[PDB]
Amino acid sequence: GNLWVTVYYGVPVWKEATTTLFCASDAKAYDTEVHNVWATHACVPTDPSPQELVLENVTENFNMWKNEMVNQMHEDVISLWDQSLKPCVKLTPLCVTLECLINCNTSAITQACPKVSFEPIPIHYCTPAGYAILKCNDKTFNGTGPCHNVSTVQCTHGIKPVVSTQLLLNGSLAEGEIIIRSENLTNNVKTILVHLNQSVEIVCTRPNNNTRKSIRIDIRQAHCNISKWHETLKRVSEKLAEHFPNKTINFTSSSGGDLEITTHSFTCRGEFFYCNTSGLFNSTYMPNGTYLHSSITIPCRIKQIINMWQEVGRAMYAPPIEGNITCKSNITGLLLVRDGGTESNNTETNNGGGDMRDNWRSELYKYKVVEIKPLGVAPTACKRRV
Amino acid sequence: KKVVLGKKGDTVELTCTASQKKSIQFHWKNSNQIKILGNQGSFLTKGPSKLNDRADSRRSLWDQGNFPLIIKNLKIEDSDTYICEVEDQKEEVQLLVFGLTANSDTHLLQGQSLTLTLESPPGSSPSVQCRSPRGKNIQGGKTLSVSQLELQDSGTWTCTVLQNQKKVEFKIDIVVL
Amino acid sequence: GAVFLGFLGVAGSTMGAASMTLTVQARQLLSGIQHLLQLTVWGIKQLQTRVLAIERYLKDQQLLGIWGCSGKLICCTAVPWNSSWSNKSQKEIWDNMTWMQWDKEISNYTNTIYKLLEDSQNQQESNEKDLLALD
Amino acid sequence: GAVFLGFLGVAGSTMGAASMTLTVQARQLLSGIQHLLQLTVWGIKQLQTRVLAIERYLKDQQLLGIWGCSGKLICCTAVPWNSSWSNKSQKEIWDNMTWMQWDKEISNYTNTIYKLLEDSQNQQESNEKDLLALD
Ligand SMILES: *[C@@H]1O[C@H](CO)[C@@H](O)[C@H](O)[C@H]1NC(C)=O
Ligand SMILES: *[C@@H]1O[C@H](CO)[C@@H](O)[C@H](O)[C@H]1NC(C)=O
Ligand SMILES: *[C@@H]1O[C@H](CO)[C@@H](O)[C@H](O)[C@H]1NC(C)=O
Ligand SMILES: *[C@@H]1O[C@H](CO)[C@@H](O)[C@H](O)[C@H]1NC(C)=O
Ligand SMILES: *[C@@H]1O[C@H](CO)[C@@H](O)[C@H](O)[C@H]1NC(C)=O
Ligand SMILES: *[C@@H]1O[C@H](CO)[C@@H](O)[C@H](O)[C@H]1NC(C)=O
Ligand SMILES: *[C@@H]1O[C@H](CO)[C@@H](O)[C@H](O)[C@H]1NC(C)=O
Ligand SMILES: *[C@@H]1O[C@H](CO)[C@@H](O)[C@H](O)[C@H]1NC(C)=O
Ligand SMILES: *[C@@H]1O[C@H](CO)[C@@H](O)[C@H](O)[C@H]1NC(C)=O
Ligand SMILES: *[C@@H]1O[C@H](CO)[C@@H](O)[C@H](O)[C@H]1NC(C)=O
Ligand SMILES: *[C@@H]1O[C@H](CO)[C@@H](O)[C@H](O)[C@H]1NC(C)=O
Repeated sequence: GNLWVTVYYGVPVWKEATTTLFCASDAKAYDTEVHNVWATHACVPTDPSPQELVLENVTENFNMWKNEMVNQMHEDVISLWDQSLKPCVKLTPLCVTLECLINCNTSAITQACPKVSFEPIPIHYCTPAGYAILKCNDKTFNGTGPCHNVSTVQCTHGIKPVVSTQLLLNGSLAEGEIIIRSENLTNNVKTILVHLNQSVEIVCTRPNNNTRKSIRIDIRQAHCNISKWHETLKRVSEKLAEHFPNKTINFTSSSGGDLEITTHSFTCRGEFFYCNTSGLFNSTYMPNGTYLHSSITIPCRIKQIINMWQEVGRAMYAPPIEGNITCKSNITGLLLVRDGGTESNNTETNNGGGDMRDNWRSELYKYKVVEIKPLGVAPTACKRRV
Repeated sequence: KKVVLGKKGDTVELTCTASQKKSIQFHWKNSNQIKILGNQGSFLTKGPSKLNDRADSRRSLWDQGNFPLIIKNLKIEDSDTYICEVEDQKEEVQLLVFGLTANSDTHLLQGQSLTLTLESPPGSSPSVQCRSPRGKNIQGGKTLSVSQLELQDSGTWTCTVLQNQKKVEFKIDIVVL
Repeated sequence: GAVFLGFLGVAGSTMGAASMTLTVQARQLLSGIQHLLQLTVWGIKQLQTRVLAIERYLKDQQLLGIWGCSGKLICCTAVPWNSSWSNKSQKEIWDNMTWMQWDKEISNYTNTIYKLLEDSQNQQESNEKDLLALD
Repeated sequence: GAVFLGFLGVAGSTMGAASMTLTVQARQLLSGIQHLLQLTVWGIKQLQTRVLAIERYLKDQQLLGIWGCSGKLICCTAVPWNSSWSNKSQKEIWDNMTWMQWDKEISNYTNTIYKLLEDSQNQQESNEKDLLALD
């Protein structure tokens, strides 16, 4: 016959929004470790009732680059880092519009800079009311793909606060296997990301061993006796080939520049360990790798005058501690883009990452924040008296 | 990878493919994914960028599945990778636009000298192969100069610059008196 | 539904599932038959949420008012449907498009329906007076 | 309206203004699309207010119950007006006597109206039974 409308309440329909979310973060509120200091001051001890009420046959495109929840975590972290980390003398730049003399005059900013500590907190993200944080048990997606056997949460899972480049420390791991994240193969900047389904050992020790500080008118010299690993890189290459089929697989070019994009740059003693492109960056893949063959060696050392991943401009940290440091880790994956172009003939090379908005997005492809739209419309044969 | 080039005063074209040929949702977004130009159904979301005043697209073509993107009056800052994400892939153009000029403005004399300036955008390793009405193949990098400038050098100079597999022609106008 | 609210179904469960978990939420909550010196602030932040829950809860649970079914959990409106809007029948409807991917199909009529609904509410007011114009 | 409540109009704006800002309060909140060691106590005192807001909110937003329109924001009663009470028509009514200076004109019928209103509610109950006495 004819068709008429109904509308009703509460019928889980969670269209998009990406608003503020609150943390769930069990600090100690006692340890001087600034991680927990922030995790309690501006963050809150944990939520004990998360209910992953698993989805049925959803089809939702957990597009991992339209999730401003990730930007929100980003800005939360940038908020964390600065009362966390104390730059002695920050030389940040500025100009005020004057068409070409835009007054880019170096703004020096002095402060006080002692040490505290560094130890991540798996924080979690918590939708506001009427909002639901869709998760994803599938992780593949090609980058953009749903998940059958996941659903909502109340607060999220642990997403820690350490930052590093192409390779993390003390951080997440990968759930099922190694998958990748990108799109079109015409020009290919489109940074690719892998989550590596095993762990790896990275450990740097330096008790004193170098009492003599300078060389001329070494303590900053750090030797990272690590491991050996390689087979995870074989899984690396086999994946790469599964997406780069007919070509071999190199890296072949770490051009350089600002140290933080190329070198393994990771946070320990508040500072980082900066070496060249000599290590583990080399092998080619036609059906074999190209390297060789406990804590043996790899030479990544510390600097002091760093750049910020946060806002452009330098920073000037403190002289280090006498020695006896160590940091372990559990690599979740890696950060890579083809060193591509059009000069190339049938060898293929991947090459590097320094944008956090993905550095903490190999952990949030699942999380899609939504409101509720619990008012719903549908057809019936419902109409009133005349 | 597929580059384009400009001339600091020209326009340029950037391409987006689509197999349904149907005007489906595309968005044009630069390196770190600001929104620049986007098909929202049957509409174009002039994104919040440096290019809220310039960029555009041939609009008719969409119902064909070919979505373009132009950058009118290129200045060296519009030089950046872009991206088009029509359905499941993210085609990236890469635009490295520059321009060039000479030192002399209105007044020259015979036996004097003139120099060059090419306003490249960062990250470029070009090579300036430059010409003359007299066949002065000034072979070198950026700053091209010659110690001999004569009345016979009158007439503009076809200057060119190779930035990663392409060039684009140039005036170097020469007038006496 | 991940929170004090959204309590009439589970995500991924398609419509019919949530629609019926309505009544069992009812029937399940019907009968009822370390603490740190700065746990203060967590309790505090814990507070808002619950209030805001009720607040929003009402805030449109209220403005189901002009929609003629405030307070409750289940409307049935009185409007003629536009097959141009979804053109689907309860069978696939309730069993498919696990709502989150359901309403996006109609992400635009979001306010046209509020339009027609408050419109029919005013329609009822008009007929009430027409009917009362004699007795 | 200076507070979380009184949210259906602005002072000095006469009646019609507030009456219509009802629906736009609805439509405006529909889509949604230093900290000192003793800031504790301010948050604390900040708390009450919001609760009490909901509390009073309901507390008679509730007892619009016996008034037959609890929960909602807009009644229409069913009583015969006493021109002895205000003797004014919507035109000047809604456009003048910016309410604060409106109700003082009837500062006494304050409870006579509650009288007649709950009275007509009981009137409805009586007619419901009269009508049900056969089927
Ligand atoms: C290129 O790859 C295909 C598989 O995708 C393979 O069958 C083919 O043999 C390869 N080319 C050559 C020359 O082997
Ligand atoms: C819905 O259908 C009615 C008639 O069936 C028509 O008058 C009205 O314009 C339609 N509305 C929309 C939004 O399609
Ligand atoms: C729309 O509904 C009509 C009802 O007769 C049906 O015949 C038609 O196939 C439907 N079309 C779509 C696209 O749902
Ligand atoms: C829901 O969709 C699936 C696949 O599209 C189909 O097999 C199933 O029959 C649908 N449900 C109904 C009630 O038709
Ligand atoms: C969705 O598919 C699953 C597959 O096991 C099935 O159990 C379920 O019944 C389907 N959804 C609905 C609403 O029936
Ligand atoms: C339906 O909603 C979508 C949501 O983006 C919108 O793009 C589209 O234009 C709407 N339909 C029409 C006919 O405009
Ligand atoms: C109050 O007077 C002002 C004039 O300043 C006028 O604009 C406004 O309309 C008046 N208030 C109302 C509710 O009309
Ligand atoms: C109110 O009006 C009714 C009839 O309209 C009348 O019987 C009653 O006496 C009036 N009371 C007052 C106080 O005006
Ligand atoms: C009272 O109401 C009567 C009804 O016709 C009207 O004529 C009269 O002007 C009113 N007086 C006042 C003071 O409101
Ligand atoms: C309200 O009173 C003022 C002055 O007495 C008058 O100008 C205005 O027209 C009145 N409102 C109405 C609706 O008549
Ligand atoms: C109406 O209220 C006023 C308030 O001051 C009161 O003085 C007056 O007695 C009341 N009306 C009657 C008729 O009593």
